[PDB]
Amino acid sequence: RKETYSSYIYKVLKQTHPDTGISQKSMSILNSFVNDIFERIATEASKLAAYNKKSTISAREIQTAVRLILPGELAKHAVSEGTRAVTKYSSST
Amino acid sequence: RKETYSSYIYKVLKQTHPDTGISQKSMSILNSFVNDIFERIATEASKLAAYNKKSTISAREIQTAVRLILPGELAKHAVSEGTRAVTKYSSST
Amino acid sequence: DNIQGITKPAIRRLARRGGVKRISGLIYEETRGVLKVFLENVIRDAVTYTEHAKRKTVTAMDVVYALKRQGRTLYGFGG
Amino acid sequence: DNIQGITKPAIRRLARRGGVKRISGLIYEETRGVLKVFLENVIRDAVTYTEHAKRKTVTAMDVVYALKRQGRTLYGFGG
Amino acid sequence: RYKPGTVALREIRRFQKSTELLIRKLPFQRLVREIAQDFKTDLRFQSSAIGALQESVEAYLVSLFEDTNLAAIHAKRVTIQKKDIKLARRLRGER
Amino acid sequence: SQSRSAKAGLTFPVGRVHRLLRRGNYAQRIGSGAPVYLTAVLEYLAAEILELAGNAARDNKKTRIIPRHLQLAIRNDDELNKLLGNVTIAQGGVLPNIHQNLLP
Amino acid sequence: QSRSAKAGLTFPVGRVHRLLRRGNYAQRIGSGAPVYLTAVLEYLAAEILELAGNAARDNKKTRIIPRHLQLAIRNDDELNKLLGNVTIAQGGVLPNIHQNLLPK
Amino acid sequence: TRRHKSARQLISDENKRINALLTKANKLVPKATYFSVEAPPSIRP
DNA sequence: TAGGGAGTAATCCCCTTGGCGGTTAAAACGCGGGGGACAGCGCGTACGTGCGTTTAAGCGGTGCTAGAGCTGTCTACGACCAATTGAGCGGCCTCGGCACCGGGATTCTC
DNA sequence: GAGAATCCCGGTGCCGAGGCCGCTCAATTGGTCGTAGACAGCTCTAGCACCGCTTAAACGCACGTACGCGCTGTCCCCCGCGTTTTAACCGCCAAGGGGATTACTCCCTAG
Repeated sequence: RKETYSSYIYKVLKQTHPDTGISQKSMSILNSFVNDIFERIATEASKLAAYNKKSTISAREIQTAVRLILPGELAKHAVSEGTRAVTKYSSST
Repeated sequence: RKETYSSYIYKVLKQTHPDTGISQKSMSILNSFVNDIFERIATEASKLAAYNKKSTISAREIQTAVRLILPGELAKHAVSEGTRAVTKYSSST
Repeated sequence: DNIQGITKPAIRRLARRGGVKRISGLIYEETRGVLKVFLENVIRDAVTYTEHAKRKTVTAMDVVYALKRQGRTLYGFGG
Repeated sequence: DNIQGITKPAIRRLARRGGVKRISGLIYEETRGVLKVFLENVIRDAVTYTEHAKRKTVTAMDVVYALKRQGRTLYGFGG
Repeated sequence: RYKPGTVALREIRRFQKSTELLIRKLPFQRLVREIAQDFKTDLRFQSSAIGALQESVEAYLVSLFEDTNLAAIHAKRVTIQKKDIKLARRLRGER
Repeated sequence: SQSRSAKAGLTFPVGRVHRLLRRGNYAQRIGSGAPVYLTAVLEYLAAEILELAGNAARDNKKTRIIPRHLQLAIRNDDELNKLLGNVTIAQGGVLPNIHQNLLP
Repeated sequence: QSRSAKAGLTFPVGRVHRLLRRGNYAQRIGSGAPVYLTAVLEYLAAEILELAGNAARDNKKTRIIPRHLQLAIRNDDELNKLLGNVTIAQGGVLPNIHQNLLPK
Repeated sequence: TRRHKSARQLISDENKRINALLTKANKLVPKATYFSVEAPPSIRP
């Protein structure tokens, strides 16, 4: 069960460019890019958790790490979309 | 409450150069140096053990780390010194 | 007079510590500019680091770990 | 004859992807030396990686970590 | 016929315009084996590892050619020289 | 019942990144908003890259996504190049740039 | 008797062992790693100490100053590109003069 | 000697005492407590 | 489910901020002037450009098998809890090496 | 040969460097045990060798011109120094802001 992100980026490509296909080398580009971003953001969040005598990683540390990693317009759009997703998930009532 | 490495480098300084004296800024810069070297070796061993399909940390991961991150002459000197120390420790069973 | 806190003998000394001999008479502004961008990068990272810590003064520990993030790590002021 | 086994018109092709019009006659052997020390610094790390892997075959993983660690990470072959 | 300098622009456009590899594969594989057997003898190699080495040295060399051409224009010239290469290597940081 | 990705309105998985965060030994305690925040950030980044790649692939008048289009989308954009100013690309090529005085 | 005295060193193997235990680098850590790490740290500390000493003797001072070990780490090449990306405290730059700046 | 007992936990122990009394009575009706006095939300937009 | 890290209020007191004002070395202005930037020029030589000869780059065919990869079994290593004692940190105190300081040797410079 | 301007040497004030002591909380010792790791065994992907063949490319070489490189005059723009202006440094007492630490209930997250 070798695990990869192929199906998910296949659909989010399919909701905006329906008549377009992906090559396998390109498929690997997006897979490696997603894994690299995940690794960078997660190790920065762990470093910031170890900053403050804190043994728990929560959403605030990842928000600070996103504001640290990304450039500014990407950062403000990422925290806007992530905050909307968190408020969608939390108000599941 | 504050943690440092004062007396051990003090007695190493006395047994090596018994007529020399250390400033506190010097005390601090080699504390920064030793913490940096500790952090580098330990994160290299952690990444190596995590991405080498293993769950523990042993002498092999750290000997790869001291062979790999720092230049070869003092690397093999430290490898010889640490293998001598670990054979001394394993001899006293 | 806001940016004019740093001055001609200061960057003359800094260029002399670069080992240069002859300077130009209007290398002033681009050095002032790169000065400004280096400080605003460093204290922007320091402000975010101290914002997450709920510490509304900027400490030395934050700026040395900001440099260690930036790859220009400092020794002696903690770490 | 393997150090100049890669050849000089190939070096011209790589240079004219790089956008340089005229090249000297004395730059071939120094680019060969730069290339040789670059692969030396890469497969030293790669052979330590495959030595610790209890393997004789150098795979794509060992080389891709070897250029990942030197700040030259490469996409696509890490799958 | 063409004046000297127009067909050079044509081929530099063609080389920047494409994406093919520019290094012969078998001399590179021989070079990799002969540069690896000193560290460890009787080694085995993966084909995509050779491809990774190929694309890494291609990217490194073309970036090196950018900043050595920048050294060439900086010295009010066109042809690169060896001191341009040494200046680019020094200003990059390595020795 | 139903997954947390549809609960938060996302297509990327949430339990998968929760698992990958769990035994990735970043910390021994992980909150509940951490995978949904990471999932939304990865959503936005993949969607932006796929938007620019599809625009470059259509710009080539060619119906698939080839890594030359990925290179064009990465280097044409300003802060995507800033985020990816370190990573070397597979089979991508080099953007066409000639310095001004070389033109006669 | 401490384990550092059992292995014949002056560095705190239990302290370095707990410092790598609560750092979440792994969930299970063997026993050869702390003695090996404390041996490597002892060798490197002894090395930088003896370069500091021999940089202190020629500069007519029996106290080590950060300037002296700045020249010690700028004069030895191995420590120079071991620590090329770091910068140190009020030690300045080692003196060098390039020849065309030298007149006559 | 007393604990500080700030204003946030006075509400907490008051409604926990009210809930304890109501659950005892279930196994009655309040008249005027601190939470029945509270104004309801408005019905106009 | 249930243990515990985190939220939260209080509270001690360290350190940072403001500001007298006095000093004085350091910055600002200005002005003579000379070594260097820089535009122009010209010998020539090294490398573009193009054509003939040569070489082993690429293919692809396939056999051999090395070892990468996977699985089951055994077991020996390391987390985990508990008792406990001295190593090692906070604080205090004498003193000597280097900071300072001034007279004069001495060695670059024009 | 004048003229500063560093280097040398003796004297002196001073403040952190090293040594010592109280004592805490962390290193060590010791036994349990689930389980990750060693390790033998086994399937078969894939890496190595290589026979021969078309030919693109590599190599070689001749011709010549844009260009590297030395020379040079000239405008001028920084260099060196004296004077004047200005604010940096320093002593330093003081108000209180705001972490450091402490106490403690509880929602939050591992299992």
